[PDB]
Amino acid sequence: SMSGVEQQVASLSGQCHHHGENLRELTTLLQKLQARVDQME
Amino acid sequence: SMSGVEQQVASLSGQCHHHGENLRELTTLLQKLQARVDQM
Amino acid sequence: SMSGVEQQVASLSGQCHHHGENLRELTTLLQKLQARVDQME
Repeated sequence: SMSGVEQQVASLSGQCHHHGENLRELTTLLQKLQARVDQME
Repeated sequence: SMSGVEQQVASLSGQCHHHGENLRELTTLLQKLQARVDQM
Repeated sequence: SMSGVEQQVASLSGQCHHHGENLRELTTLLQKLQARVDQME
């Protein structure tokens, strides 16, 4: 059972990392969209 | 407790999937707003 | 080991929650941008 938890924790860590990289990319795109909107005003 | 840790990991797996759902929703709303800015 | 696994689970739990707070942050900036763009049309 211990080894099964270790493997699922590793799976959760990879998904957690993937979500973190997606957050950073969405943050970049949002900041680019903010600048375009401000330039259009 | 092995069972206890197993239930915590199932909890985190659920929060993970929920976060993944929120990311997809935020991505779709960003694409719609970006298209609205392009149309202007 | 069971305590070592409880800690990694605790690591991940902290990150998940940080991720939630970043999602809420981005949702809010997106909602303010949506309003801003609505005022430009």
